[PDB]
Amino acid sequence: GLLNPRESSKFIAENSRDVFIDSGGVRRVAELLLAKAAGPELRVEGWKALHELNPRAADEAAVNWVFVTDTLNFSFWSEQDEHKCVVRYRGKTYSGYWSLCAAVNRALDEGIPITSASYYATVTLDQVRNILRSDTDVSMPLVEERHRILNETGKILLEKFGGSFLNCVRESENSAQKLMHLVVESFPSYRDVTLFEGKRVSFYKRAQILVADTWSVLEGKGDGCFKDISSITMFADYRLPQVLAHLGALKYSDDLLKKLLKGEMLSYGDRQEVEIRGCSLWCVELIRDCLLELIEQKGEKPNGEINSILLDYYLWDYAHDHREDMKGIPFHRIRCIYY
Repeated sequence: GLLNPRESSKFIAENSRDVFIDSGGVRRVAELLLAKAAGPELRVEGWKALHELNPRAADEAAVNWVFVTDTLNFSFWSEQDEHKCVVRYRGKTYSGYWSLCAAVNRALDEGIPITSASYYATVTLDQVRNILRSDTDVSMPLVEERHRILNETGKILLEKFGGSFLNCVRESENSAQKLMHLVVESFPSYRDVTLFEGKRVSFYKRAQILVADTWSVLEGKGDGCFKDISSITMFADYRLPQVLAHLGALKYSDDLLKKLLKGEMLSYGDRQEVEIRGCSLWCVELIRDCLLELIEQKGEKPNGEINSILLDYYLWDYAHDHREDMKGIPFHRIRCIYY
């Protein structure tokens, strides 16, 4: 049945009708990343050093914070930029994914144990609305799905994993692939799989970002030392394709650009949606290959291994920091629990 995310993406990219990978753009992005390759933006330390809302500690508490944020890491876009969820934390203002992290830190600082499965297994919809409350008139999208997924995930964590995601990490035996599979097999909300040309393809956006963020919060050490961390792909969402299209690595058909410019909502597993996701994922694989070849050619000996995770982290931050520049090619619009 099931191709892994890397194999899925190659198959999708090779059979794509409406999304194209531009070799010139792949080269362009690789040359941009090469100039930043010595910076904190392309090292595991950047996950903490560049994002104040991320846990400082490499402890069980921090591992469970990553579990809860990645369990809810989906669908933060609003229809207009003037009209969106904002969460204030320690006198700073956050939107999109960061508004979720702000809301989690706000709850923990209030003494609400929102990162404990003993709490979120049975948290009510009322409680979740309060915890995720916006400081604007506009709510976070899909709060009912976030409530249901917290209950589902906390029940499984208590029953199968002693109420801590650190038990799942330890059972993975320093394998990123084993941790990815344990998560997808154990937690239904992580089953990010669909059809393409009658084959079962996988993306595992939330399961792979959970492994990457586990690696990051544990600083690639101890329980978070993953011998096969380079095997994790980019996290196929709506912001990464938008920044690859902006930088010229992805090209869209007229039918697809038409939908994007009008804000026509795509559905999970639509051919065009699967082509955007598969082409983005394969596109980062090619950028990473090109970057490593550029680094080999300059006779460089990087002080750390560059991988698809670190390219994703960089490009997602780039999307966040250059949102104004990217108006002309919108992100694709979808409401689903997978991303």
